[PDB]
Amino acid sequence: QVHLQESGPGLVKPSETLSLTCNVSGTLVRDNYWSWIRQPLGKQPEWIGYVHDSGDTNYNPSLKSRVHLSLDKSKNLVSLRLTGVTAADSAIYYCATTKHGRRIYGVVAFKEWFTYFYMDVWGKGTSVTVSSASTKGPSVFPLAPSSGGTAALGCLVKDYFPEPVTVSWNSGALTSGVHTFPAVLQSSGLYSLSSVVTVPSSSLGTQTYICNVNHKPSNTKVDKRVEP
Amino acid sequence: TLQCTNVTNNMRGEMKNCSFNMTTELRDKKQKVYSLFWRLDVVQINEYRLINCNTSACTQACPKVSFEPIPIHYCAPAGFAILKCKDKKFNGTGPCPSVSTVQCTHGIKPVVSTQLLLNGSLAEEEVMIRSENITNNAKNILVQFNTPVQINCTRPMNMTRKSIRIGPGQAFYALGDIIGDIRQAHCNVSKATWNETLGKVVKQLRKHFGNNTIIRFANSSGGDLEVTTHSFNCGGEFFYCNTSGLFNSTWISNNDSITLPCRMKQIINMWQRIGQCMYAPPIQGVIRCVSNITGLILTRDGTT
Amino acid sequence: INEYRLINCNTSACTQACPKVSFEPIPIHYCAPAGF
Amino acid sequence: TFVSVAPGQTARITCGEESLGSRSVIWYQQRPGQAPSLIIYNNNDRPSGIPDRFSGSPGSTFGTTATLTITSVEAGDEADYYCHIWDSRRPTNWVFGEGTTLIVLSQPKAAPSVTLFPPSSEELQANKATLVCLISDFYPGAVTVAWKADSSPVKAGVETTTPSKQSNNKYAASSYLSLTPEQWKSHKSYSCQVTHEGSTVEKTVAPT
Ligand SMILES: *[C@@H]1O[C@H](CO)[C@@H](O[C@@H]2O[C@H](CO)[C@@H](O[C@@H]3O[C@H](CO[C@H]4O[C@H](CO[C@H]5O[C@H](CO)[C@@H](O)[C@H](O)[C@@H]5O)[C@@H](O)[C@H](O[C@H]5O[C@H](CO)[C@@H](O)[C@H](O)[C@@H]5O[C@H]5O[C@H](CO)[C@@H](O)[C@H](O)[C@@H]5O)[C@@H]4O)[C@@H](O)[C@H](O[C@H]4O[C@H](CO)[C@@H](O)[C@H](O)[C@@H]4O[C@H]4O[C@H](CO)[C@@H](O)[C@H](O)[C@@H]4O[C@H]4O[C@H](CO)[C@@H](O)[C@H](O)[C@@H]4O)[C@@H]3O)[C@H](O)[C@H]2NC(C)=O)[C@H](O)[C@H]1NC(C)=O
Ligand SMILES: *[C@@H]1O[C@H](CO)[C@@H](O[C@@H]2O[C@H](CO)[C@@H](O[C@@H]3O[C@H](CO[C@H]4O[C@H](CO)[C@@H](O)[C@H](O)[C@@H]4O)[C@@H](O)[C@H](O[C@H]4O[C@H](CO)[C@@H](O)[C@H](O)[C@@H]4O[C@H]4O[C@H](CO)[C@@H](O)[C@H](O)[C@@H]4O)[C@@H]3O)[C@H](O)[C@H]2NC(C)=O)[C@H](O)[C@H]1NC(C)=O
Ligand SMILES: *[C@@H]1O[C@H](CO)[C@@H](O[C@@H]2O[C@H](CO)[C@@H](O[C@@H]3O[C@H](CO[C@H]4O[C@H](CO)[C@@H](O)[C@H](O)[C@@H]4O)[C@@H](O)[C@H](O[C@H]4O[C@H](CO)[C@@H](O)[C@H](O)[C@@H]4O)[C@@H]3O)[C@H](O)[C@H]2NC(C)=O)[C@H](O)[C@H]1NC(C)=O
Ligand SMILES: *[C@@H]1O[C@H](CO)[C@@H](O[C@@H]2O[C@H](CO)[C@@H](O[C@@H]3O[C@H](CO)[C@@H](O)[C@H](O)[C@@H]3O)[C@H](O)[C@H]2NC(C)=O)[C@H](O)[C@H]1NC(C)=O
Ligand SMILES: *[C@@H]1O[C@H](CO)[C@@H](O[C@@H]2O[C@H](CO)[C@@H](O)[C@H](O)[C@H]2NC(C)=O)[C@H](O)[C@H]1NC(C)=O
Ligand SMILES: *[C@@H]1O[C@H](CO)[C@@H](O[C@@H]2O[C@H](CO)[C@@H](O)[C@H](O)[C@H]2NC(C)=O)[C@H](O)[C@H]1NC(C)=O
Ligand SMILES: *[C@@H]1O[C@H](CO)[C@@H](O[C@@H]2O[C@H](CO)[C@@H](O)[C@H](O)[C@H]2NC(C)=O)[C@H](O)[C@H]1NC(C)=O
Ligand SMILES: *[C@@H]1O[C@H](CO)[C@@H](O[C@@H]2O[C@H](CO)[C@@H](O)[C@H](O)[C@H]2NC(C)=O)[C@H](O)[C@H]1NC(C)=O
Ligand SMILES: *[C@@H]1O[C@H](CO)[C@@H](O[C@@H]2O[C@H](CO)[C@@H](O)[C@H](O)[C@H]2NC(C)=O)[C@H](O)[C@H]1NC(C)=O
Ligand SMILES: *[C@@H]1O[C@H](CO)[C@@H](O[C@@H]2O[C@H](CO)[C@@H](O)[C@H](O)[C@H]2NC(C)=O)[C@H](O)[C@H]1NC(C)=O
Ligand SMILES: *[C@@H]1O[C@H](CO)[C@@H](O[C@@H]2O[C@H](CO)[C@@H](O)[C@H](O)[C@H]2NC(C)=O)[C@H](O)[C@H]1NC(C)=O
Ligand SMILES: *[C@@H]1O[C@H](CO)[C@@H](O[C@@H]2O[C@H](CO)[C@@H](O)[C@H](O)[C@H]2NC(C)=O)[C@H](O)[C@H]1NC(C)=O
Ligand SMILES: *[C@@H]1O[C@H](CO)[C@@H](O[C@@H]2O[C@H](CO)[C@@H](O)[C@H](O)[C@H]2NC(C)=O)[C@H](O)[C@H]1NC(C)=O
Ligand SMILES: *[C@@H]1O[C@H](CO)[C@@H](O[C@@H]2O[C@H](CO)[C@@H](O)[C@H](O)[C@H]2NC(C)=O)[C@H](O)[C@H]1NC(C)=O
Ligand SMILES: *[C@@H]1O[C@H](CO)[C@@H](O)[C@H](O)[C@H]1NC(C)=O
Ligand SMILES: *[C@@H]1O[C@H](CO)[C@@H](O)[C@H](O)[C@H]1NC(C)=O
Ligand SMILES: *[C@@H]1O[C@H](CO)[C@@H](O)[C@H](O)[C@H]1NC(C)=O
Ligand SMILES: *[C@@H]1O[C@H](CO)[C@@H](O)[C@H](O)[C@H]1NC(C)=O
Repeated sequence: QVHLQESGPGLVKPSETLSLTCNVSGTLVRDNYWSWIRQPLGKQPEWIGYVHDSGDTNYNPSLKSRVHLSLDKSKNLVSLRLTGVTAADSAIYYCATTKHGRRIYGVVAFKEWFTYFYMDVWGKGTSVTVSSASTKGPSVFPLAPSSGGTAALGCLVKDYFPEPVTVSWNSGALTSGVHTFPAVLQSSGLYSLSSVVTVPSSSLGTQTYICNVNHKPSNTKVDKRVEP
Repeated sequence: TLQCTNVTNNMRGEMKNCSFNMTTELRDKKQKVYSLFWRLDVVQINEYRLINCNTSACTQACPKVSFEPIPIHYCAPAGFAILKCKDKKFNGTGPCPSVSTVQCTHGIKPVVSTQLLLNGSLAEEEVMIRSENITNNAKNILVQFNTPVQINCTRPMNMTRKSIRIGPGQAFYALGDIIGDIRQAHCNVSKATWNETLGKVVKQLRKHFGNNTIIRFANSSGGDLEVTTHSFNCGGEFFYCNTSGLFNSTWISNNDSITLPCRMKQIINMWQRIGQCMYAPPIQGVIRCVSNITGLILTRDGTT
Repeated sequence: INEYRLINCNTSACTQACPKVSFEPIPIHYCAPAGF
Repeated sequence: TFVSVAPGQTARITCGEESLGSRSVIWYQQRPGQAPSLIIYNNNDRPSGIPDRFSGSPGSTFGTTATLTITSVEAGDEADYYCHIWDSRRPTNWVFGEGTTLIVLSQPKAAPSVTLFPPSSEELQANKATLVCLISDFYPGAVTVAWKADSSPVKAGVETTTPSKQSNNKYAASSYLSLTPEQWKSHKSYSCQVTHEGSTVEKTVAPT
């Protein structure tokens, strides 16, 4: 099986060097092609550039003098470097394998062909927001249960920047009845989300419900426990 | 004055997308219309111009007539006759044993070609080698095949015919936009047929240039365009094809196609100098035609 | 044409009849040669 | 762009400019909130894991766009679709053609599972107050939340997200209200009202 994972800063100041790393698990970085794609919010997926061993590498004509890829054959990871970033480069940077094909329309011998590429196995993607503001660590407050036979229980992550934030329950042991909501941007410039779990009321237990909060740009891990 | 550019590709330029001013029907307002000429049709001036404008006034071939070689029987009137030699081995010169008389010759399709003889009479038994002086290297060596060699030629560009009216009455036929892939014209010769027919001629060449002699072949020495390429008509267009691949052999004392690159030109000066220019009109759709290689026109250079 | 133009200019190039010749139908006797 | 087809029929998806040469159109499927995945490469060649219900127009027709025919439409193919026009007369296209969205009819209706939570005890001691109103499992996604201070409406302080579905007919909606620890102990009851379609769900809250 092939598993891909993009890790990056998440926030980079304007006119700075974005440094992205795509760790690869399932195959080597020498036998395959590699390609990053970025997707703004609401726009179409914009191709960046493909990279392979043996010096075979090409970049987007629109982002030429600014981007540099690389393949770490010893660590088996793909790197990206985007120099002189602006608010435009804020998007979602995916990292995917690439296979190639040769479309033959003419007589072959007359070079009457063109190579075409297509990405088949994608990654989850990293969120890269570009802003000249400092990272703020959130603040986690528990959400008390209140009332059928069922009950409602949640957590809260207040005032943080930038996106995103991952919310798990009991270190990954509660996925039935878990609905994490998208955040809201306030007039102050900080996002805020919620995540509620439906559990049966027969939770005298104490069926210890502990949501795990994580915020990569600020390196914050706060384990909060919700109690009636 | 032609303002011209490349053809929409993504490389080597071969064609031109040209725009110009043009007399309409009325002797008043001009016309901003575009054509599309091969590189051999035009030439720049320090912006382009047609390749003939600095030489011969030009005339456009009528689109109704066909340049398709039909059989032509020559004859002679009363008080005259024509003799047909009917033996299988005759180098066209000397006495003929089996002479017969006829009134009109066999169907002779006037195929205007160079290098490669096309759709001609096949020879009998052994292939024929005919020359005016074999010791002189300044006379061409006519060759006639026994087995025909199969040659195919496509013009696989689905082109367009624009009809810009330079009235009143007259109207020029141009090339519109090209529907489909940017390809060029190519003639195919089967690799299996050309190898056996090439060796059949050189065993005849040993009969005249020494038994254990080495016979080599190369492409054209150079000079004019017509001499170097295989000029011919089919479907109206005029092809000009590279025979460096049919004459690249070296013979000692004892499964696919051979594709040949072909250019194209609209404006032509035929039979050396006669008939002025002629801009043959463009041809729609993919042109394809099969011809017979029934002989070759060879020259000799001045051991082996 | 949307000012005018001659009615032929969009069809056939034109030629002007010479003013000396007359279009007056004169008698014409057809004939046949010898043997007919 | 969007395309609407009833469950079980046939969907067709327009993408990219018109074809000028022989193409190799590459189609993709971006689920809401997920990465895009490969559907059809080489005009109609499906890789493994994609059913033969998806077929793209052949990349041999000069003068027609890239069409993605989708037979036997289901509530699962309700996602985004881009394509990658590989043309022989076009330079390499690095921006995908603008996407096309498939919408599956006869979902058809769904009631908002609204939820209203009062502010936490750990936040009150931080001299801050906030009311959270989660709305989930509602179709279609177009709510208009209204808060109430007993019977009196609240103007400012309202912070309401925007609907966003998650691989389902389930859409999400969060409404917030920022108050002060003195403001919360003041009024008798605060209400979150969600106006979805014609209906209106309402849920209140009261201090201890
Ligand atoms: C002078 O001599 C020269 C030299 O010989 C000669 O030059 C040659 O000209 C011809 C035509 O002018 C030219 O042919 C082209 O060949 C293209 C490539 O074909 C070759 O490869 C394929 C596949 O190989 C790949 O994939 C393999 C895995 O499958 C892999 O192992 C390989 O490594 C490689 O990656 C192969 O199938 C072909 O074999 C054919 O020929 C064999 C005989 O030699 C025969 O036994 C085979 O069966 C096969 O024949 C066909 O078989 C079935 C029908 O029975 C067809 O369905 C097949 O597709 C075969 O054609 C070759 O080895 C070929 O792709 C070109 O055809 C495409 O392009 C044109 C124009 O662009 C389109 O109109 C066509 O419709 C076709 O487009 C389809 O394919 C592409 C790419 O896959 C798709 O993206 C398209 O969307 C479309 O496919 C879809 O639509 C159709 C619509 O119905 C649908 O059916 C499909 O299922 C799909 O949904 C083109 O034919 C050749 O390259 C050239 N050079 C050489 C060296 O030969 C001159 O012509 C001669 N001149 C004259 C005047 O005589
Ligand atoms: C050596 O000898 C061979 C054999 O003679 C010769 O091959 C010939 O090649 C030429 C191409 O240059 C062929 O000419 C054309 O062939 C196509 C195909 O014909 C089809 O249809 C007929 C039905 O009549 C079928 O019998 C046949 O099998 C094919 O399926 C035709 O489309 C062409 O027709 C046009 O040209 C004719 C003469 O030039 C016109 O009479 C005719 O009206 C067509 O003109 C117009 O047609 C359209 C109007 O309807 C118009 O839109 C067009 O633009 C155009 O103005 C033409 O016949 C020829 O057929 C081949 N020979 C044979 C026996 O088939 C080689 O060329 C020769 N080698 C050399 C070097 O010359
Ligand atoms: C050789 O060079 C010549 C240059 O003169 C080329 O001829 C031009 O070809 C282009 C094709 O790209 C033509 O441009 C197109 O014109 C179309 C006609 O527009 C009409 O419709 C509008 C209504 O909206 C009328 O108001 C107007 O008066 C016209 O009657 C447009 O529809 C096309 O727009 C499309 O393409 C653009 C590209 O950016 C898209 O953004 C649009 O969404 C739309 O899809 C286009 O603009 C141009 O008109 C031609 N000129 C002439 C004089 O004919 C030859 O094609 C070229 N040959 C080759 C082989 O390359
Ligand atoms: C359109 O044309 C461009 C060129 O103008 C094509 O890009 C070219 O793609 C080829 C491969 O198809 C590249 O060649 C490669 O070079 C490396 C050496 O660095 C070699 O290892 C590879 O095997 C291959 O030969 C070429 O560099 C590249 N050129 C440019 C300028 O990027 C493009 O593929 C064409 N696309 C279409 C749709 O026509
Ligand atoms: C076709 O003719 C027009 C004139 O109607 C040319 O347009 C003029 O070009 C000259 C320089 O070439 C300019 O200085 C004029 O201002 C242009 N406009 C006029 C005179 O009204 C046009 O360039 C011609 N196109 C060609 C030669 O391709
Ligand atoms: C007309 O123009 C053509 C093409 O520009 C001229 O042909 C050139 O002649 C010279 C002779 O020294 C050759 O070296 C070039 O190779 C020829 N050009 C091409 C494209 O073949 C021709 O001489 C001109 N005729 C004149 C000026 O009377
Ligand atoms: C053409 O063939 C004839 C024979 O049919 C050749 O004639 C001979 O020529 C040589 C001189 O080269 C004489 O010595 C012989 O007496 C001739 N014999 C006959 C029967 O004519 C002739 O030379 C050949 N010409 C070419 C150019 O090949
Ligand atoms: C091209 O060569 C072939 C030779 O195979 C010619 O076909 C022969 O034509 C003659 C009369 O013209 C017939 O007697 C033969 O029976 C034909 N051969 C076969 C196998 O049927 C063909 O006519 C030639 N085409 C030309 C000269 O245009
Ligand atoms: C070359 O392009 C022309 C279009 O200019 C094609 O003509 C079309 O032919 C199909 C069927 O053959 C018809 O359904 C269309 O209506 C035609 N279009 C026009 C504008 O007439 C022609 O088929 C193409 N050549 C080839 C070999 O396919
Ligand atoms: C030239 O073209 C002809 C037909 O266009 C080719 O003849 C065909 O050959 C194939 C096998 O290679 C047969 O299956 C067909 O039946 C043949 N067609 C006809 C009409 O006889 C020929 O092989 C081509 N030769 C070259 C050198 O290109
Ligand atoms: C004949 O073939 C030779 C190759 O065998 C061609 O020679 C080349 O000519 C070009 C000039 O355009 C040079 O750039 C190359 O370096 C030459 N190659 C060699 C190996 O010498 C020659 O052009 C051909 N001539 C014709 C008329 O076809
Ligand atoms: C005809 O074919 C020959 C050989 O196939 C061509 O010669 C080539 O010329 C280029 C110069 O642009 C060289 O780089 C190649 O190496 C040559 N090829 C070989 C095999 O030597 C020639 O250009 C073609 N055209 C003409 C008009 O001769
Ligand atoms: C004449 O034919 C020979 C081969 O018969 C050609 O030699 C090529 O040589 C290079 C290296 O020197 C090889 O990589 C090629 O594979 C050879 N070609 C073939 C077809 O085998 C030579 O190039 C030919 N000359 C011309 C002018 O085409
Ligand atoms: C040239 O102009 C004449 C006159 O404007 C055109 O003749 C007209 O043809 C249409 C055909 O639909 C008739 O309905 C009109 O009655 C004709 N006009 C007159 C005055 O008789 C003729 O078609 C034009 N030719 C072209 C544009 O090629
Ligand atoms: C046409 O293509 C050739 C390719 O060598 C290029 O050098 C030339 O500049 C092009 N002409 C124009 C007008 O762009
Ligand atoms: C043939 O050429 C040679 C040498 O070029 C010459 O001596 C001879 O007279 C010519 N004519 C013949 C042999 O009939
Ligand atoms: C075919 O041609 C090759 C040259 O490519 C030559 O070596 C070989 O001897 C030829 N075959 C025959 C049977 O003459
Ligand atoms: C060439 O050699 C053959 C036999 O090897 C012989 O029959 C023939 O006469 C010779 N040709 C000459 C000597 O001109």
